[PDB]
Amino acid sequence: QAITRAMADQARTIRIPVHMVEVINKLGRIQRELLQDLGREPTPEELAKEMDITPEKVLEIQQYAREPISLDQTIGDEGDSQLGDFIEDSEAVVAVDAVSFTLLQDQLQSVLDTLSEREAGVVRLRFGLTDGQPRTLDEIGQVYGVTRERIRQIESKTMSKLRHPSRSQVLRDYLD
Amino acid sequence: DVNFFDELRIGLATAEDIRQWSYGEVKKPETINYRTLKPEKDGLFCEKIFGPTRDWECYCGKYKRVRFKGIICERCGVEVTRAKVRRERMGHIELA
Amino acid sequence: SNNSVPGAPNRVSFAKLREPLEVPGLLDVQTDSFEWLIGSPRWRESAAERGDVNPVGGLEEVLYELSPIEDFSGSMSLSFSDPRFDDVKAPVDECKDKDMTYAAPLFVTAEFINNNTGEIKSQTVFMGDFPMMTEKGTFIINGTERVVVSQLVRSPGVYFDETIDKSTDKTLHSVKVIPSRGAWLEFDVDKRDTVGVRIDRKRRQPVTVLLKALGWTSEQIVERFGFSEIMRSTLEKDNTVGTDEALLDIYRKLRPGEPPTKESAQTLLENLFFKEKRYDLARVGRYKVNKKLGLHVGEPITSSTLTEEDVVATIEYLVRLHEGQTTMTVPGGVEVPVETDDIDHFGNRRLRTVGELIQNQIRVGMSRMERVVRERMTTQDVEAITPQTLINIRPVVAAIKEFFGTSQLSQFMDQNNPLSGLTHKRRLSALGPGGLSRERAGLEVRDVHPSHYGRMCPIETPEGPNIGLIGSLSVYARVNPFGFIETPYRKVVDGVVSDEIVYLTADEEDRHVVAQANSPIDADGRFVEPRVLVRRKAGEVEYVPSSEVDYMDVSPRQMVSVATAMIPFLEHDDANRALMGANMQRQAVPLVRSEAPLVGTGMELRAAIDAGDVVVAEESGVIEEVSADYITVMHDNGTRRTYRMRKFARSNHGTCANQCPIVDAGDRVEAGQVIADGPCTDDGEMALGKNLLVAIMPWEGHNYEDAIILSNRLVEEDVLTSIHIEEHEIDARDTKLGAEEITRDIPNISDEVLADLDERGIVRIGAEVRDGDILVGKVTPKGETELTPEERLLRAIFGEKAREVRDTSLKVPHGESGKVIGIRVFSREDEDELPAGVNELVRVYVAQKRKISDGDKLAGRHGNKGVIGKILPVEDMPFLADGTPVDIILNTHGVPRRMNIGQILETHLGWCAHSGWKVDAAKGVPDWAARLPDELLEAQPNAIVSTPVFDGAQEAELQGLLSCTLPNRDGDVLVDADGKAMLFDGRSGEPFPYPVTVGYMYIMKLHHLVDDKIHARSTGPYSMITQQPLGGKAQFGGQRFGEMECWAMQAYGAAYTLQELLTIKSDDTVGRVKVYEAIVKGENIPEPGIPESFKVLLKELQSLCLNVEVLSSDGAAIELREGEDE
Amino acid sequence: WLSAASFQETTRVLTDAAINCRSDKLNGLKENVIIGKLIPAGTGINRYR
Amino acid sequence: KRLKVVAAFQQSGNSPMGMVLDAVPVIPPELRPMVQLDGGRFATSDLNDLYRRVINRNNRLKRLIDLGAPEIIVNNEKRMLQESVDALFDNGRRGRPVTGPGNRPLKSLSDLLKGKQGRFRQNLLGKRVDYSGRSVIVVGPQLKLHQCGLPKLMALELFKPFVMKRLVDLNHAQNIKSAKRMVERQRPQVWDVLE
DNA sequence: TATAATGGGAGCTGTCACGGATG
DNA sequence: CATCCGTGAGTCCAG
Ligand SMILES: CO[C@H]1/C=C/O[C@@]2(C)Oc3c(C)c(O)c4c(O)c(c(/C=N/N5CCN(C)CC5)c(O)c4c3C2=O)NC(=O)/C(C)=C\C=C\[C@H](C)[C@H](O)[C@@H](C)[C@@H](O)[C@@H](C)[C@H](OC(C)=O)[C@@H]1C
Ligand SMILES: [Zn+2]
Repeated sequence: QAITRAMADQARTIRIPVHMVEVINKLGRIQRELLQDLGREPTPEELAKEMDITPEKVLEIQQYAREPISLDQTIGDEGDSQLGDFIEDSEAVVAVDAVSFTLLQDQLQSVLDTLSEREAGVVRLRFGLTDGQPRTLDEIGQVYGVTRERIRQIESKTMSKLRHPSRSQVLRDYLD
Repeated sequence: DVNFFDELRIGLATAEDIRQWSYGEVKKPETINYRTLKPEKDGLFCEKIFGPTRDWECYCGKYKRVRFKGIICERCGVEVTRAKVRRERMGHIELA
Repeated sequence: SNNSVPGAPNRVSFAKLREPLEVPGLLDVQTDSFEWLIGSPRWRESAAERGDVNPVGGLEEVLYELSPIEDFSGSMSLSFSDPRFDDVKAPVDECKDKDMTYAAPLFVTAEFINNNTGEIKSQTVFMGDFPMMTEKGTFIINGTERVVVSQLVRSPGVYFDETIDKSTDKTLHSVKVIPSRGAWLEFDVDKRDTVGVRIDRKRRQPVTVLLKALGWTSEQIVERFGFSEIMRSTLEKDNTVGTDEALLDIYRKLRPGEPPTKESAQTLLENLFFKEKRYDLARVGRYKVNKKLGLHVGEPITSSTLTEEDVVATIEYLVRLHEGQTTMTVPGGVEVPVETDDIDHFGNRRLRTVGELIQNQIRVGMSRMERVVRERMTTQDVEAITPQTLINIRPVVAAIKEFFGTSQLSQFMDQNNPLSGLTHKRRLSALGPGGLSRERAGLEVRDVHPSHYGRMCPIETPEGPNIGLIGSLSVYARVNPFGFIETPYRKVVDGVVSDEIVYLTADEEDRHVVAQANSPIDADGRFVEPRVLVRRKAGEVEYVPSSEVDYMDVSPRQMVSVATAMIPFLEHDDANRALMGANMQRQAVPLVRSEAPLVGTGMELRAAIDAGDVVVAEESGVIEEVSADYITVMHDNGTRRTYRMRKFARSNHGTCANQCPIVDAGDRVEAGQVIADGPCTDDGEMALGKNLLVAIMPWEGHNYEDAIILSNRLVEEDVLTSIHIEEHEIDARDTKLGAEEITRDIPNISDEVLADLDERGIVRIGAEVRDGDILVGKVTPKGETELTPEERLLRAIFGEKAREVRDTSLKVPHGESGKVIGIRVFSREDEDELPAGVNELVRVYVAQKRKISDGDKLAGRHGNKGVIGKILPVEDMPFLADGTPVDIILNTHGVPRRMNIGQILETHLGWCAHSGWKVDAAKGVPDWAARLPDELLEAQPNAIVSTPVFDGAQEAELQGLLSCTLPNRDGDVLVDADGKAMLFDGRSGEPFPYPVTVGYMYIMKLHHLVDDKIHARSTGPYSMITQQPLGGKAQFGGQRFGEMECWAMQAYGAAYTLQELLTIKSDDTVGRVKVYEAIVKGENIPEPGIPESFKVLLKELQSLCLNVEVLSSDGAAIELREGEDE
Repeated sequence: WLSAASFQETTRVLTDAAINCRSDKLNGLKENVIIGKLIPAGTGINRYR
Repeated sequence: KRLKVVAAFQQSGNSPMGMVLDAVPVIPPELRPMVQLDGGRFATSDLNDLYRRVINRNNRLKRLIDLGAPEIIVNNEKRMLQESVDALFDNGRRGRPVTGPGNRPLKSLSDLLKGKQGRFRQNLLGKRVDYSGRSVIVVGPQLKLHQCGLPKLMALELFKPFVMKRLVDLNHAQNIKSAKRMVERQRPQVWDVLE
């Protein structure tokens, strides 16, 4: 009891709960039972009906049973070629795409200018340029020294003013 | 981050040096979860110990914005900095 | 004619009449073996005709070694018999298509015997799906054609070595007993005249210690080994005496740490060397030891184990060979030659084919399930035990699956051209499990041994670090049922050559005396001269009277392999260039249409047919209907067979396997005839290249250092043009954010880019594709992360809401291009069985019609390689008198250094073959053309000829044939008797000052084309750990600037260049990004930072309990973009 | 100990260097290339730099 | 010989106690990465199974001590723990190596530094570089000594961010993002730009 | 998780040249 | 001067 429990709990490099192991073992059991019965490895549709009657899960189970492989392991022909040397760091930052973002900042800096100080005010407020957060509009008008929510009034006084650098298409390029 | 430093010294590491390095003791052999595919707590990839998987994204998800910087969420104790830290943050194991 | 057997085009042969025996089934090395494994009908008959008494199949053997399986009680007994297959689960073509393994299910009959209850339950058990071999001698594992290479191993047995002492300078004799599997045992002789033994590499002890341990009296030691003073000196210096004291002594030295009982030392000495469980000489292991000692030589092979008689007879062999004795009779055994054994002799060097390699892996899987069987017996109750409960076949199916998937002997099939595959099947490797490592191999293993004659080629071997370790099997050789390499020899009774032929193994040939194949023979069969050329043991040669001639070689071309024999005038090229020339024919590429060479050696016919990449008729008949799609043949008996043509199929190596029908409708065709041929084949012949008009001269430096110059005719007429197909794949999986879906709708893409797709999202058949374009439009749901506050703003202005689907489409890789010649869609929806998690899987097959270009590698058969330097306009070409431009200009300088003047002789014979000739019969038949067979005294224009290796044309005849060259259509001779011709420089107009050697030569287009070899990268993907650029053209990687490459920088003193390459160009995480910016902004390059890979190091030292600190000038530990905390 | 470790017997070098507390003055070719500094030779010397 | 060791611990206030460990450092996860491949299967470093090996036996030691097991069982675990930490720092050093699947010996910590493929001679003394390429060479008698024929296709990728620059200069492309798309699509303009 | 059950199992085979610790 | 264990044994490419 202690072995089989400690076996199911420790052997997996990625830990699966006890019942999940009970399942896969039942699956391998019913497989070997249907193995000698059909002279062929049984279809997923066949295996499913006998034990859990659900085909989608059996597929899912058979992937759980799949044991991972080592990065440090190599290819047989030459002892220099290890697997990890082929794994592309998907995390790492693309040079051009990050630089292009930087050039997008220089275009919005040429937008904070044509816009007024009131106009370039609510812009960096609800969008959160210097902040990093999008504050609720009923808090933005009250945190700012102009009232009668005239800051929402200035909003529409900008939406069309932004159409001109949009009609200059200098912002149109950076969306595609 | 100036490039010019004069000397590179090597020594025999104290057991106390080991604990001064580490941001926490690994107590579980578990790597990740089998469903969530997330670093399980107090494990080999625990985000409380080594850091966040995604930039400024806290483990429990209570903090998911760049606005919180250097904030230690109370529900899972994960500092919010880049996943760039998981290449520099150490751990340790306390042998009995 | 040469091979007037199948119905082949006439290729006339300069020759001495070769009628010993036709080239054996070249694929029989693979075929015959697998037939023994499964025990096919054709094998049992083949065992009968060979007169093999009581044949046992490869699978039959494993079951008998196994059967029966009993527990310690003897209560239970499980046993297997009668293995049988069903029909194959799916046809070969379907397996290649659906990526499933070509196999037929194996069944066995198993019964559970019980001695207590006396009852027996017997039933049939399923053993799994068994990988079957094709007709072409290949396996198909998961839809990729594979090949099992034969392994050259060290045969089991007892070997004797003579080593010379450094100090005493006396001859010391050592023995080593090698089991198929088990413990070690080596008797050696000191300089102290005292015999010693090392068991499994334990310390040395006196050998008498072992004799008194066996039970032999101290008096019998004096009797048997008394004739020497070195054994009397051994029994005298003997430490202790007594049967008990010896066993204890041996035990104490074998396994220290364990309590020595008189009953525990007697036992393991029995088990380590005399039990089938721990120790085992194979059938060869028994047979080889016996021959060496000459006992039970007549008695059939029943013993699989070592005996005491073997031990004693071995030591007797050691002592006699030490004191100078030359021969010895073992008491109860026939007389045996006594000497030291060469481990590299092909009588001691063994060849294990496909059958044994699979059998061994089968044996591994059986002993595993046997462990489970013996566990499942003690568990369950006796009454409810069936074989179905005891048997777990899961380890068996995993042992055979793993082998074909992992082992260094299940190889991707070399599928450049039909020859490339053929040579892959006949390879002999020393590498692989059970064999030796590449470092472990010294220089003796690799060089050419005398016993290689007729068995393994001495020319065909890799140039690289693998040299000598891999070879090709010879043409006429075959493998005997014991894993050794036989070879055919003609039998000479008494100076008279008989057509009776016997195959001899290596050591069997050593006891005999063989005559070279070209020794002159009477029309009856008697020798001409008394003293003839004779081959003898130890590669030694001497003249010997014809009374003593035992056998003679079958053919002059007996020593060579299949690829080697296809090199005209081989005997004129030094081994080095000849070597490459054999390794390079394998590298040729199939061209749009192929021509048979003007010059051949006769090996071009049988090679193409045996390759199995042409279409051969099974039964005679008449072509009832022919299409480009298929040929239908009407047999004489009334039945109809139809052969489907392979059309534009992608090989393993991207070359184009395309079969075209040869026969026209209504043609009468006989059985075994080539009715349709494939890639690199012209009328059922190996056509690896094209016949080109050569010109041997330096031309304006463009051909300097082995470069080549081409005529544009070869590009305008597709003479050197090939088709290359690629296979692009992509699938739609289930993700955590939903599931990937293949659609025509891709985010932020015009209808101009999507124009070449259909409504599905797939490219349309016949459309053309360039790199970067879209093949299969697939989108995936992207993680709902807070989008950029700077892009949120950008989406409010233009009012365009963001989609949650990111582009994950299959675009064409850099460098690829061509036409889309077919789509293969698999849907989980349409019940197509996919792996768990996949929905739609698409394959797109793009073909490129590549013309030849600069940088492409051309090569002749004589190791004369070289890349295309310049393709001149057709008019620039140095041309002959009649205005015909030459095709290829080879540099003169690169001929007399390489010793391959065979390329020249081919050119001479190449012109003769193209122009034709006619010997002068007036005033009789000339004295030079006196050995010339009648058929060659007159030749047509564009005639094909044979020049068999170590035979064929002689330099006398060739000089003469240059004189006979027929004039062109304008009634003018073009070349002289020197083989040269006057040329006009196509550029200046003036004729060249000196006659230039001109003629035809067979050039091959190797698979080293620039389109594949060219590569470059600005920025791209980076390594995960080291953060350095990835590696390989396939990964869009950068070049490596190695340790050697840095030394060159340092020597120069270019510190900044060097620094840049190792910093901002490589793994400076922040640096590379900022260098990109400074370049596109036209600014200055920034000062490099800290290599992220150096940062990695300090974390790797730290993790090893090495307190490493970086200190500033003051003495304080500084931070490396990181901090410390507890 | 950096130049030595990148040469041969890397494990032997480090065990010794750790014990002897050997401080490395990064003033050499081998030493400098590893850390990414300008090599103390050619254009890298302060005379020209 | 003995002094050469003992005098070294004398001089620097570098205690010999360090040769015995009470706590073992754990290397950062991204340096012992665990990655999911396109085949669904996961790929992990060898270190993760060696670290896993230590903690499993180290924690089993904790349970055994706490239960008050006999010394025979407790001592066994300690030996196991010893070999575990050993095989982590240097595998194969003492006794037979720790095998994973395929009887393959696992890479240890020190195995990351040793010899050719090690972190020193493979990743520091020689690196891979950006802005670089490779191709077949061919004689060019037409060239002067200081010249070379660099393939048009090659140069465009080498000088890619150099050309994007001049594309947005001469107004062929409105921005840097489009300029990339003109080079990738290999529009006829760029060949005039590259020269 | 109550019939009784009590000490493992594959080795791995063809190097080579050298210094340092031991003889 | 001779044994036993540990450490060396060309580079780049593809794969
Ligand atoms: C699974 O087997 C692998 C090795 C195991 O390991 C190992 C130790 O045992 C090997 C055996 C038993 C071999 O018989 C062999 C071999 O015959 C060979 C090369 C040549 N190796 N070079 C290759 C790279 N290169 C720049 C340097 C050296 C090998 O390395 C090996 C080889 C080994 O290396 N070649 C030749 O003899 C001749 C002269 C030309 C080659 C023909 C083509 C090209 C190949 O056959 C292609 C079609 C593939 O089939 C192989 C590539 C296999 O790859 C796969 C996955 O299928 C590979 C043999
Ligand atoms: Zn949280």
